[PDB]
Amino acid sequence: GDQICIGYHSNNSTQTVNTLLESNVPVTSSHSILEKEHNGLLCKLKGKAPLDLIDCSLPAWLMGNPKCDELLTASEWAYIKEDPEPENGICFPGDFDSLEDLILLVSNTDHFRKEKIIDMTRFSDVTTNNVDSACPYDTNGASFYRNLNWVQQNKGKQLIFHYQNSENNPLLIIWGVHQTSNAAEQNTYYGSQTGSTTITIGEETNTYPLVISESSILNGHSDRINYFWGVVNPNQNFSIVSTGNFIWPEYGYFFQKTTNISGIIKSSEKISDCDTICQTKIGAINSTLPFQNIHQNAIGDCPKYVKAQELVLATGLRNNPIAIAGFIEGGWQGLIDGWYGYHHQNSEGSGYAADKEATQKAVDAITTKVNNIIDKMNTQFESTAKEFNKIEMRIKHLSDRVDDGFLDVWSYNAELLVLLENERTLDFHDANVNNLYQKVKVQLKDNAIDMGNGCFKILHKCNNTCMDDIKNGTYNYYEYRKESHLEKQKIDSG
Amino acid sequence: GDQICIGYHSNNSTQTVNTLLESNVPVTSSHSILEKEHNGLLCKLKGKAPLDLIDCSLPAWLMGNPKCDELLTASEWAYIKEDPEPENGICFPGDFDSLEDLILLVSNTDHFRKEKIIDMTRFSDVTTNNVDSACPYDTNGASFYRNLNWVQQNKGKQLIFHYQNSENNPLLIIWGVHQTSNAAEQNTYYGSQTGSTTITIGEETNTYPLVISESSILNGHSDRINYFWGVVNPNQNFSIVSTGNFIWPEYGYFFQKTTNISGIIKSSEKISDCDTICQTKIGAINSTLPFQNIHQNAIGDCPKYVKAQELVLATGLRNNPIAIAGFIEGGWQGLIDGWYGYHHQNSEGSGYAADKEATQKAVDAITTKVNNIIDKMNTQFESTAKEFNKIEMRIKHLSDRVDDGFLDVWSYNAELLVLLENERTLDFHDANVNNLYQKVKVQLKDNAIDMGNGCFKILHKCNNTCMDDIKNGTYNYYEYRKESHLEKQKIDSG
Amino acid sequence: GDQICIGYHSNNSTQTVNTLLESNVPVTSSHSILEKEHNGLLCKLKGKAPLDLIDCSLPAWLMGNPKCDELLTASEWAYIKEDPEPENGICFPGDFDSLEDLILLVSNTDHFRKEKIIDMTRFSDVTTNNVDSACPYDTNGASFYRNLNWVQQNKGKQLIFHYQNSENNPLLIIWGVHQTSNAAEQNTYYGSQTGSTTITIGEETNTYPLVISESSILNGHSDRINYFWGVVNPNQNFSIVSTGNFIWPEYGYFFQKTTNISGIIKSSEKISDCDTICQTKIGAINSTLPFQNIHQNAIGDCPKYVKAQELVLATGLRNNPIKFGAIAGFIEGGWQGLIDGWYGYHHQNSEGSGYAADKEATQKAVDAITTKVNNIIDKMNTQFESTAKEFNKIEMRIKHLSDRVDDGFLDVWSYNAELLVLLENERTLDFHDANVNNLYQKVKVQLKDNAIDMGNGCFKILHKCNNTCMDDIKNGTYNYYEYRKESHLEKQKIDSG
Ligand SMILES: *[C@@H]1O[C@H](CO[C@H]2O[C@@H](C)[C@@H](O)[C@@H](O)[C@@H]2O)[C@@H](O[C@@H]2O[C@H](CO)[C@@H](O[C@@H]3O[C@H](CO[C@H]4O[C@H](CO)[C@@H](O)[C@H](O)[C@@H]4O)[C@@H](O)[C@H](O[C@H]4O[C@H](CO)[C@@H](O)[C@H](O)[C@@H]4O)[C@@H]3O)[C@H](O)[C@H]2NC(C)=O)[C@H](O[C@@H]2O[C@@H](C)[C@@H](O)[C@@H](O)[C@@H]2O)[C@H]1NC(C)=O
Ligand SMILES: *[C@@H]1O[C@H](CO[C@H]2O[C@@H](C)[C@@H](O)[C@@H](O)[C@@H]2O)[C@@H](O[C@@H]2O[C@H](CO)[C@@H](O[C@@H]3O[C@H](CO[C@H]4O[C@H](CO)[C@@H](O)[C@H](O)[C@@H]4O)[C@@H](O)[C@H](O[C@H]4O[C@H](CO)[C@@H](O)[C@H](O)[C@@H]4O)[C@@H]3O)[C@H](O)[C@H]2NC(C)=O)[C@H](O[C@@H]2O[C@@H](C)[C@@H](O)[C@@H](O)[C@@H]2O)[C@H]1NC(C)=O
Ligand SMILES: *[C@@H]1O[C@H](CO)[C@@H](O[C@@H]2O[C@H](CO)[C@@H](O[C@@H]3O[C@H](CO)[C@@H](O)[C@H](O[C@H]4O[C@H](CO)[C@@H](O)[C@H](O)[C@@H]4O)[C@@H]3O)[C@H](O)[C@H]2NC(C)=O)[C@H](O)[C@H]1NC(C)=O
Ligand SMILES: *[C@@H]1O[C@H](CO[C@H]2O[C@@H](C)[C@@H](O)[C@@H](O)[C@@H]2O)[C@@H](O[C@@H]2O[C@H](CO)[C@@H](O)[C@H](O)[C@H]2NC(C)=O)[C@H](O[C@@H]2O[C@@H](C)[C@@H](O)[C@@H](O)[C@@H]2O)[C@H]1NC(C)=O
Ligand SMILES: *[C@@H]1O[C@H](CO)[C@@H](O[C@@H]2O[C@H](CO)[C@@H](O)[C@H](O)[C@H]2NC(C)=O)[C@H](O)[C@H]1NC(C)=O
Ligand SMILES: *[C@@H]1O[C@H](CO)[C@@H](O[C@@H]2O[C@H](CO)[C@@H](O)[C@H](O)[C@H]2NC(C)=O)[C@H](O)[C@H]1NC(C)=O
Ligand SMILES: *[C@@H]1O[C@H](CO)[C@@H](O[C@@H]2O[C@H](CO)[C@@H](O)[C@H](O)[C@H]2NC(C)=O)[C@H](O)[C@H]1NC(C)=O
Ligand SMILES: *[C@@H]1O[C@H](CO)[C@@H](O)[C@H](O)[C@H]1NC(C)=O
Ligand SMILES: *[C@@H]1O[C@H](CO)[C@@H](O)[C@H](O)[C@H]1NC(C)=O
Ligand SMILES: *[C@@H]1O[C@H](CO)[C@@H](O)[C@H](O)[C@H]1NC(C)=O
Ligand SMILES: *[C@@H]1O[C@H](CO)[C@@H](O)[C@H](O)[C@H]1NC(C)=O
Ligand SMILES: *[C@@H]1O[C@H](CO)[C@@H](O)[C@H](O)[C@H]1NC(C)=O
Ligand SMILES: *[C@H]1O[C@H](CO)[C@@H](O)[C@H](O)[C@H]1NC(C)=O
Ligand SMILES: *[C@H]1O[C@H](CO)[C@@H](O)[C@H](O)[C@H]1NC(C)=O
Ligand SMILES: *[C@H]1O[C@H](CO)[C@@H](O)[C@H](O)[C@H]1NC(C)=O
Repeated sequence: GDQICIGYHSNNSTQTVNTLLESNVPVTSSHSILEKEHNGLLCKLKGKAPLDLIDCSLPAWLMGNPKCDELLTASEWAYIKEDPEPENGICFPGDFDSLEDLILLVSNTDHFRKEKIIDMTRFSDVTTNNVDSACPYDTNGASFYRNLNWVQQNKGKQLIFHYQNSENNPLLIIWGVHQTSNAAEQNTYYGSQTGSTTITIGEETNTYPLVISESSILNGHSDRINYFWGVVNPNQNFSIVSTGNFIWPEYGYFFQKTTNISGIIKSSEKISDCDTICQTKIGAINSTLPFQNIHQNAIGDCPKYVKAQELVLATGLRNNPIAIAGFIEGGWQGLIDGWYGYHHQNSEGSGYAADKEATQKAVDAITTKVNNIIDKMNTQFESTAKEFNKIEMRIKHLSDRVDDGFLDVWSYNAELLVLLENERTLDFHDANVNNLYQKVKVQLKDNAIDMGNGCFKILHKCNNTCMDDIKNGTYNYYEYRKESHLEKQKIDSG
Repeated sequence: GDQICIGYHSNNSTQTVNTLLESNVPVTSSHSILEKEHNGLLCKLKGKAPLDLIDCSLPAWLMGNPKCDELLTASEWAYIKEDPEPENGICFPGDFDSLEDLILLVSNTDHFRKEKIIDMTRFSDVTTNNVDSACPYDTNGASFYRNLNWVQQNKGKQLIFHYQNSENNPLLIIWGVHQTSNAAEQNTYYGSQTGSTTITIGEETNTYPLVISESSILNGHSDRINYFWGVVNPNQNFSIVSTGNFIWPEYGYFFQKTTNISGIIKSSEKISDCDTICQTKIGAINSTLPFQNIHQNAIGDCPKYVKAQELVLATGLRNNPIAIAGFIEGGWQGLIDGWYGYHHQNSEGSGYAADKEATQKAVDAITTKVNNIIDKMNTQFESTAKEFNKIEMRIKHLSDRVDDGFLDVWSYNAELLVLLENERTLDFHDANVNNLYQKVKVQLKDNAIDMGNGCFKILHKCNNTCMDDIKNGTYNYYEYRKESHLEKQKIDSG
Repeated sequence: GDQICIGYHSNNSTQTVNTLLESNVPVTSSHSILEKEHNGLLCKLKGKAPLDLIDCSLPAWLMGNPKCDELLTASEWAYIKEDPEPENGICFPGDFDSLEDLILLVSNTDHFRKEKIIDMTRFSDVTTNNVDSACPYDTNGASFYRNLNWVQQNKGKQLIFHYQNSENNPLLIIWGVHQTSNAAEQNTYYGSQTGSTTITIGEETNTYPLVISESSILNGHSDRINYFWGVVNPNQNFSIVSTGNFIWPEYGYFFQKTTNISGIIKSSEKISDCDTICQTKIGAINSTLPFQNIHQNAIGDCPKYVKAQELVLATGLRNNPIKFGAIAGFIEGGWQGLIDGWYGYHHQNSEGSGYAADKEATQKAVDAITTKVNNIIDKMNTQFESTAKEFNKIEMRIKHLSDRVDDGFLDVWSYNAELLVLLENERTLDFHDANVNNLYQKVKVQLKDNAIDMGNGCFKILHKCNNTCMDDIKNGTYNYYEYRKESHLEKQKIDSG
């Protein structure tokens, strides 16, 4: 008896997937949508180099700690890379005001250029470019921040200065305010019990009255110099009126703001010669997969952070391999050139044949599904600027629970997406196999006995042309009716 | 030979949809769930008018800048509409404290009424209602904020005032503190080198010591008047003790808070004669669709912001139109009065007929699906109050990434929702058509030949009563068995 | 004529569910994924007891208001339970600085121990342990915070103190700064118009200059004592230099930080003898269900807050039962008579009739639905939930940011949970239909033309089919050829009759 069977592809794969309904289902192929790779690399971001602060803190670098390299040429950077514990920080003790807000402005810049803003020689009856042993060039020297000019010996005299930004870029300036320890120290340094400074930027007034007060000794100092900064926009002016206790913004930085705030990547590692679309402090996430379980904080074009161990989409078929029987009893290791197909038996021989059209149709559909799940993750620029000052822990906690909130959303949704889609993909394969089965069944009608195992017992001699017609949907029922009827009669007696 | 076919509706639609499996699939009908219309209108919000500040800033209007229209009668508003750069702002230079917090309180109010709080005539040996050329009615005048009474010539004398809020609404009061330029100016205005004010609201004490300091000249002023505000709750008291340098809250506003914070809409446009459930600064989003791609910031009962270009749900069938064949080969342009139905062929004639019951059932199901996807988007009141002071850029950044976070959540989920639901809607239609096919098939049994094209070749004369019985599920197989068997015999040999 | 039918379970259930396509569909069984119970209970959190402040505020308890119970032994707590309006708060009027940040540190602690930090007798020519009628032990008395030592009569003299934390846990210290009303009061208390204090913790300097200023009368006081706090880490030092107007941190608390910030639960209720994985101020949420509509704010291992009134997953079948007498199959509805499974058979032959469940198909579907329900629940594996969402009174804009963050997540979870249920219910019902149809097809392909498909889910068998024959069909071992002849002959009678 000639036979034609419907069946599907099996293989040697050990891969499994989970669905909403079933766990650890063996499948012929699958595809991960979760980026998990740790490489520990620090790279350029979208072809743009980071600023390597070496062993200096950002304030130390900005203010020009003598132990920190000077910015000689116009530069740019995608993010800032800083050591977790810089050797060279603020050398003369004092607070650096609003560092977090400053980071927002300079984390990603397109032009960045140091320029002399003030001719310090224009002031009379004072000393300039003063130095201190707390800020040495190297072992035992005495120097100071390059950009910040410590003026002394005011003797209560008022210095007046005005500046106009006639360039096309905003100007970043940083200055210092000297808090002396006692009246004696105040006299030694300035020769008067006065020393207040008002610095005005645009319409904004900043006034620093003389403060004399003892503090604990840090780096050989019971006194402090507190640091502040401001931005002078194109065509804006700034002015200074000082009677003492002031560290002048002799040098400043012209810079061009960017739209995408990155932040500071804190790492001991050095910058490698590599490029990534997404960067973290423990490595690059150089991947367009929609999810990652590598790190909560990152910068650039990044997958969503989730806590999943894996997210594997089924793509292939249930891997349940079995005259040969058909799809009802399992898959065919022997069907090697497609997903769904046929096996035939007649006088001329036997063999497997793939349904190329049905296979390709399903391939396009599953590929479209996976690509949709991946490509629809079109994200906002990811930032790592998530710091607040030390008296703002409540805000940092809000920042933390915001990220916890999104973490729980993406984790749950990604996890359920995978389980649901895997269930459907497997049903989709079954529906496709059943369709080939039905297409054969309705062609043969009562010219065949449905064996119930995915195969048909044909009630007439069916040569290779006949087999091809069934597989091609061009089988003529009437052409074989008579022969089929005669064979059926014999069956109806035996 | 009599025939009955199962088929479905095609039409002239050019609409396409995307599914998880396929792209740009032609369908007979579809429905957008994404609001995209730009109208540029500023409207009432749920029948409630906004406050139009004209060309004044909110502080200028509240304090009663002479160039700003006075609130003459009690009012209310759903939101505040302010020019992006108001012509009339703070006339006497100084800072307005905590504007952002104030906006939370007065952006959406149910009552707002000005009332005189202090009889300024009760104070002796001072001058009141002082004016200044920086706050003119117009060119060359000298006037002042209507609500704020500038007291001078204290000569260090202590003024004492107490007030009890015996109304049921909170009372908003705004005051000013004069920072003079130098001792001489302090003398000219107050006749004493003293001038401190303590203002107490409920259990809260605010002390404003005398500050004398030069600032840069703004509008002819090197001195400053800085503005502060407070809220005196129902049955709370406030009191003032002042020796000078004080601008008194002669007038204040009783106001009724609402639960739903809206905010300030910044636009040059005027308030039009329209009404919307959701408003943005570039136009109304007067729509109950679950998503919108119009603007990140909005107020009211609003769809979620997404970055999608379109979100179109399939509602109708694949629009793939094809003696006539049935559903296997495509849809019927000839089936005009339903989604699924039949075509029959007999001696009495031929024609199309819709399955009304199957069509209505599917219509109800799809209507339910679309309405669920829309109506389940039942949202919290949307606010545009997302401002922080200029020294809080880190918090504004937190606010920005929060919205970036939700934008990415809603965009990805809406996009995938549409793709998944479109796939299922198309399969739903296939399943319904297949059901009608099976229902005909199992009635006819071997009284007909399944032609494999969605049509049946009936082996007996099947009149309109017979055709109706098949479509109605009341066909009697046994009634036509004998006649059918005879035709089959001719077939099993012929 | 012998018959075999394929059908499914019905019962007396009145439960309904909603799907994307249909509303209020009666089903034989279902399962809620929404925790809705209000119990008003305050419990231990994961076996860890809360700190009950009784009728005291957290600052009053920390500083040792005499009317508040003293911490006598080392302790621990999962969260802090405070009355909404404590009777005993700050007795000497003044502001308590940065309470919100402090809460982040002490809301959940593993060791917490009061210890004397400063020997106050080391200071000469001053008075210590000063008291005030605003902080009494009882009626008409005068006392003071136990932990805070009010030093007076400095007479401008500088006191100096240095301390090193030589223990293994951080040290919380709390101090006070006296703002006097006027020069006369300043003189009465300190005998000098000076009184500034500098307190240094590690490298962090805090200076509190003398402020003399009148305020309104609160609890009989026009003056103020303002409170501040700091944390001295293991091996860190702190120091104090004061010339007056200072209330000293004589006692402090050693404590061990935890990773999971809980917060303050505000309630009038007392602590019950119960245990919960998630707690709110209106009751325990002792449930691993993925969603809850009980309260926006909670602590612990908690379901996500949603605004849904209900989220009921279908588990069982459409409960649409069919109206001796011929019985139809699945096409016309379910079987009240099928009691031992979800899907199964009904047969009729010469030996009798009866219902029988398909055990294998029932078990397979039960495992599948159980897996589905458990996935929807167990994948909700959440970050520790916190209720610390407070900011100072001059920070309403940040509180508003916090509020809209929560509104934002509320809208996400509500919409997604609601649609998850509608989608999954639609699919669960289709899943049952597909399983029933599979049994139908398996019988059909076995019988072939040895039977007439009646179209109601039943087959009229064209030969005598006894109990062995019926068992074979149900077991998939029916032999078509064994009955072909008899079936064909019976078909002949039909093709003429
Ligand atoms: C940024 O700062 C600059 C520099 O000015 C400051 O310089 C500091 C060093 C400090 O001393 C500070 O006090 C200075 O203001 C601002 O530009 C200045 O603006 C002022 C007006 O505010 C101009 O003053 C004018 O000076 C004219 C005389 O000198 C000019 O012309 C001379 C030839 O005769 C020439 O030799 C000289 O070098 C100058 O070029 C004088 O004629 C003017 O008198 C008229 O003033 C008004 C006219 O309407 C009227 O009231 C009066 O009766 C007279 O008719 C006037 O006093 C300065 O010239 C000008 N300095 C420079 C170098 O340009 C700048 O102000 C902004 O730009 C200017 C050009 C104006 O448009 C301003 O309105 C504008 O705000 C500051 N920029 C900002 C953003 O604040
Ligand atoms: C808001 O302020 C009002 C107004 O009073 C303030 O007025 C300012 C101008 C300023 O000077 C401020 O210091 C004032 O307190 C508060 O109401 C006042 O409350 C005080 C007590 O806090 C009452 O004082 C009493 O006065 C009684 C005499 O007045 C009554 O009789 C007269 C009839 O002609 C007339 O003078 C007046 O209209 C009253 O009808 C006097 O008998 C009392 O003596 C005994 O009282 C207590 C024992 O209870 C004891 O301390 C005292 O030694 C005596 O034994 C007492 O001195 C004021 O009468 C009262 N003023 C008015 C007009 O009501 C208000 O306080 C709040 O309301 C009152 C009614 C009380 O319940 C308070 O407990 C409560 O806090 C302030 N509101 C708030 C929330 O603070
Ligand atoms: C799925 O897995 C099975 C293996 O588990 C695999 O079938 C195996 O294929 C290999 C060859 O790829 C066969 O290996 C042979 O084993 C015989 C003994 O049984 C050896 O004698 C053979 O050795 C000769 O040939 C080798 C090269 O073919 C030479 O390297 C060697 O020197 C000898 O000349 C040979 O190794 C193995 O027998 C089969 N096993 C079975 C049961 O078929 C199957 O191919 C996998 N499926 C796919 C698609 O990969
Ligand atoms: C932290 O405090 C310790 C303890 O010493 C201190 O004790 C109190 C009671 C008071 O008398 C202080 O004046 C006294 O310093 C310091 O340890 C001391 O170090 C200094 C030298 O810097 C020395 O004078 C003491 O003898 C040391 N005492 C001992 C035996 O610990 C800390 O000093 C720092 O830490 C030490 C480990 C040591 O390496 C020292 O060099 C270092 O500076 C104090 N820390 C600071 C910076 O204040
Ligand atoms: C700043 O970051 C954004 C990330 O949103 C970048 O915008 C994306 O750019 C590419 C093409 O320019 C697209 O794939 C995305 O659709 C864009 N997203 C959006 C929201 O427009 C942007 O290019 C970045 N800017 C720079 C200079 O890197
Ligand atoms: C404040 O805004 C909220 C939006 O959340 C409005 O509440 C909705 O209003 C109607 C009935 O008032 C309901 O259909 C929605 O379900 C409500 N949502 C909630 C959470 O209650 C509310 O109407 C607004 N308040 C006013 C008076 O305008
Ligand atoms: C702090 O809270 C977290 C909440 O995530 C707890 O971490 C969970 O621990 C339990 C078992 O203790 C696991 O079932 C979860 O998988 C953990 N969640 C995650 C995402 O880590 C943690 O145990 C808590 N710590 C303490 C001391 O109770
Ligand atoms: C990141 O991806 C790009 C594009 O695939 C590739 O050229 C580059 O080598 C990748 N970098 C790393 C770290 O592999
Ligand atoms: C807003 O919608 C309502 C109800 O659909 C409608 O009546 C009204 O015309 C709309 N307003 C605008 C701005 O068109
Ligand atoms: C139509 O169908 C119903 C049920 O299938 C049947 O009861 C009714 O008699 C039919 N209508 C006619 C006119 O026969
Ligand atoms: C349901 O229906 C009737 C109502 O009383 C009852 O007699 C019958 O036993 C019930 N069925 C079951 C399963 O209990
Ligand atoms: C909380 O759940 C646990 C575990 O199921 C149980 O032992 C305990 O009784 C529950 N507590 C409450 C509040 O009922
Ligand atoms: C195979 O069968 C067909 C159908 O009858 C016949 O026409 C044809 O000759 C046969 N082909 C060959 C090559 O034997
Ligand atoms: C059509 O044919 C059927 C079957 O013979 C018969 O019962 C019925 O009367 C006929 N209908 C009409 C309209 O005559
Ligand atoms: C029932 O019928 C079968 C079918 O031939 C027969 O073999 C068997 O003996 C009968 N069963 C019994 C035990 O009566």
